[PDB]
Amino acid sequence: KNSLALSLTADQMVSALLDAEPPILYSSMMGLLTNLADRELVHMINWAKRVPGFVDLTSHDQVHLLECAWLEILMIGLVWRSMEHPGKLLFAPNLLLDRNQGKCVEGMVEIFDMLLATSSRFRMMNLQGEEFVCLKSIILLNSGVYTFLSSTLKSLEEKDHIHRVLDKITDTLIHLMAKAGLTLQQQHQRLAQLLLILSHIRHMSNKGMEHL
Amino acid sequence: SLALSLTADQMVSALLDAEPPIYSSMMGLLTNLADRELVHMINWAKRVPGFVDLTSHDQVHLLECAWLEILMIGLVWRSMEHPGKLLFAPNLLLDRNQGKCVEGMVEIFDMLLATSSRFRMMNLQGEEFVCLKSIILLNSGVYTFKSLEEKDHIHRVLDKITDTLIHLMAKAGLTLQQQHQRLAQLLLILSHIRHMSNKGMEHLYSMKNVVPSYDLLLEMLDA
Ligand SMILES: COc1ccc(N(CC(F)(F)F)S(=O)(=O)[C@@H]2C[C@@H]3O[C@H]2C(c2ccc(OCc4ccccc4)cc2)=C3c2ccc(O)cc2)cc1
Ligand SMILES: COc1ccc(N(CC(F)(F)F)S(=O)(=O)[C@@H]2C[C@@H]3O[C@H]2C(c2ccc(OCc4ccccc4)cc2)=C3c2ccc(O)cc2)cc1
Repeated sequence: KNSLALSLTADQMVSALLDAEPPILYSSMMGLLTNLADRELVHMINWAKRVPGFVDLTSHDQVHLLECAWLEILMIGLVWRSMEHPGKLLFAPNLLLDRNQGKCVEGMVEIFDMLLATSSRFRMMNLQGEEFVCLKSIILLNSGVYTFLSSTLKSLEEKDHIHRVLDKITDTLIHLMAKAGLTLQQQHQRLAQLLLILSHIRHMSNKGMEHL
Repeated sequence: SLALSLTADQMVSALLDAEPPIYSSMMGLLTNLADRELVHMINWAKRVPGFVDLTSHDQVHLLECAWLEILMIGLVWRSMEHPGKLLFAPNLLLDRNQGKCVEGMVEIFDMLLATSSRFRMMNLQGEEFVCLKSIILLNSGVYTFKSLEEKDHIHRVLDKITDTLIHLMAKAGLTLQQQHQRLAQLLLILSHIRHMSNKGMEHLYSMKNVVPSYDLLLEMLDA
């Protein structure tokens, strides 16, 4: 590579991610969600092109990452919006839903409870917006990386590049924590807690697809 | 909890001590093996610091959520020194093409193999492996369960495993930047393990074939 992305400071990485953030959009229940998600996806495509390192990949690889990540990204967005609304999911400012409404749809209450659990966890952790954008990028680059067909040298160099950008996001995350005054022990602990939640996000996403 | 008061070196030794033993129609063979492994897993889980401190409901929930990921990461670890092959048992080493005998298995096999090479490329150590495996047990179920105090305890043990992981890396001579990076790479692979597990279940359902139930998990816990 000649990647401008690998040369960014932590502060530059955050600013670029903050700049790239989509707006909050306004809203059958499946109909409402589908309408919303559809409109969100257009923003997501455009947002992904602005995640440092993403455009350095081939189109096949960009699309693979997006195909693998799109629901988790929708989901983490939802969770972040819902944080200051305990017991409720803020799909849109004009569409705030409690658990019991998840019931109207087959299999959805389970996914809703999971979404709510993730929201409280973030809430208990006092997740910051700067952390959130970092996590969302991680999901984009990480979710798909392990399932490109891994022969062609090209395909091999794409994975290394992704692993490097991710190490940059890790560093970025650590820097925010350091700047926020957290000790080293606290820094490594919070980093672990954050990344471990991504595994629950993956699960929610898979369960969702299975229900579908 | 005596469990939360362990040093990093004590945590590793205790995890190393607790490690289950490694021997094997193909679905029959694998099911037979996995079933026998599960009994050992229950035993091993009781020895993961913090696990017994939980109620039976919570222990069973964690196991129900984790059992396949744990079987899978064990398989991956065994297979590391056998590139292109999965070592289900010392008498049952399988290549990609044999995954094909079962509908939908070759996909999961390719994923399993990918994970194995990644570990191989990262030079994953046994001390790291046991830490990751414990993380999977405590983490996979925690988000989907008194019940409030159970989660804090689990979060505390997990912070201990994080610390333990960092300590091994420090002792191995890695810089701070390198430490935080390797920790992240390891934990990010857990997300792929979760996915493999879910995909597996999905394919299993798509192909009856009985799976371990909550009930079955609770029977064994009680024995
Ligand atoms: C399409 O894939 C789907 C895969 C899973 C599902 N689920 C519902 C269930 F199936 F599990 F019940 S779920 O996992 O619970 C998922 C959680 C939540 O409910 C789902 C739903 C949703 C619905 C339709 C959709 O259509 C997207 C789309 C775009 C373009 C064309 C057509 C459709 C995308 C998401 C939510 C959501 C919407 C916007 C957000 O910002 C965040 C969350 C639905 C379709
Ligand atoms: C049972 O759930 C299943 C969920 C997934 C599947 N797959 C096959 C496919 F369907 F995807 F093709 S897979 O993802 O490729 C999975 C990878 C690997 O091949 C499968 C198999 C296995 C088979 C039967 C079983 O029964 C467990 C059991 C125990 C006691 C009572 C009832 C059941 C558990 C695991 C492997 C394995 C076995 C022992 C290890 O130490 C490590 C890995 C099969 C059943």
